[PDB]
Amino acid sequence: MKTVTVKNLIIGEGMPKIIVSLMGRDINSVKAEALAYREATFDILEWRVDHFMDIASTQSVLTAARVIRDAMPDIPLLFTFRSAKEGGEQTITTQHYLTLNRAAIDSGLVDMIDLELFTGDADVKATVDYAHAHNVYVVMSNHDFHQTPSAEEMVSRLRKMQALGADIPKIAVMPQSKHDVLTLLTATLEMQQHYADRPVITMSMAKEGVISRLAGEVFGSAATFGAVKQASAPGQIAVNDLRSVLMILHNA
Amino acid sequence: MKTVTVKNLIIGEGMPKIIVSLMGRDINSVKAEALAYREATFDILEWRVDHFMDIASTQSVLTAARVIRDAMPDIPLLFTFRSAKEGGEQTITTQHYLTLNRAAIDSGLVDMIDLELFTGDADVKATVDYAHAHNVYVVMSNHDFHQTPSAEEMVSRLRKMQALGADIPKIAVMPQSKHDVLTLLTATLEMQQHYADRPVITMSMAKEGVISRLAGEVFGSAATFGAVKQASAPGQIAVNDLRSVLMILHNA
Repeated sequence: MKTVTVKNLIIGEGMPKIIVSLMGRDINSVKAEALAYREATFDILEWRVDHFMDIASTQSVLTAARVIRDAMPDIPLLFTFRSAKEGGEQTITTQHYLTLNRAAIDSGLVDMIDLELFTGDADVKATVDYAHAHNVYVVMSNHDFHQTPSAEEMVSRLRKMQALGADIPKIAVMPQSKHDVLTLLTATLEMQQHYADRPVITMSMAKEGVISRLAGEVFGSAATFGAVKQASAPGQIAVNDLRSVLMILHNA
Repeated sequence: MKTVTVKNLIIGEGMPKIIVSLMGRDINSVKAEALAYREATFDILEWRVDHFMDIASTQSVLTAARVIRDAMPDIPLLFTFRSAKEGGEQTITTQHYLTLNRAAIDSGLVDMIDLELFTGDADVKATVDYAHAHNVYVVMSNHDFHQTPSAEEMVSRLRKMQALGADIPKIAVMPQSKHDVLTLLTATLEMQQHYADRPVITMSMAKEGVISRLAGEVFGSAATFGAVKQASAPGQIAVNDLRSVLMILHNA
């Protein structure tokens, strides 16, 4: 089990790390959000690039990335364009998606990039290799916003990500029942115990899957996602509440 | 699903109820503990009678029960003699055990009694019937301090308790691995979804089973156990910490 060290954060050891997501449609809203978020305590900042309106311009995207980086110089920054197929906000071509991740990698402004496994094995492996050559870590991901696959299916998908070179495999699935939540925890534990040689992020969405966000230290998920202040919809947990539950579980 | 109402507490609805256990070797230590515990917030007080040294005298036991009741007149009080076979502190004959539970039932000082399922089916059913005739609820229990039985075994034991008339079936088992924790949660959920027509208390012990104490609202356990202030050994959770995690999970 190889941990992942980014800036002064060690992923895969100790309590699960807290990721928060920043979402702004343009440079001014990204800046307002970055200044608000630096007054919150969290471990990793994810920038959800699919919410940005001017994604057609690589320079616009990099200018926004710089705004975030100047507001929070020491935070690990994860660049994520979530495709519409996986719940993202906009559809873009495979070429443009790969261009944006490469521009981000080249900028030296981000520490990690999110790569969707279903982008295609050749393109995924090529990008992973490009990232690695530039000292950028890769969060390889997959999201099923509709249902929960079987435990065997989830473990084989996670193993496939490890085979393609992911630094950190990630899977997020939607529960249709409480039983589906147990399936996600089971698959997490199977990965932890027998196949992972690196940190894995797993999560069951919505209100019924909230426990998956709190029990990562037990079953093996290295990071979790929380909301900056004000949790709005069912199933979101504000970062301070999330942090208090993770410390309680850790010191029990 | 029939809930259980004791004093103004409804067991089986809303957040899991918090039980704390009081442990004193004699009348003066029981009184000192009862005065300390009334400055803590919890829902049900369990009196662990097997820690009391003068169990040979029914009158001594009832005098102590009165000390507790006068210190906390409105709290639901559960009378529990835990046998040494199930992790208790002293061994007593089946006759004496049944005598003590009957004296407690007759006193009108306690609201519920704990009855170990393995006491023997005829004696268990007789005591359950005696309790019910005196408006006392029965927590029917079973504890495996060594290992975790299979999910099928646990569900059939819980179903057997429901068949013998338990108001609230309870099972506590020791995990030998993280997998054993998932088994306990699975058995809880199976009971919840298909066989329980009453509240069920389930718990996985020790540090590895702590999550079972926090996720009852999700998988179906109606109560959990916490420590009054100062958690001492690994795996105990202080009641205020436990309460904060249960409210966070409930309002997510």
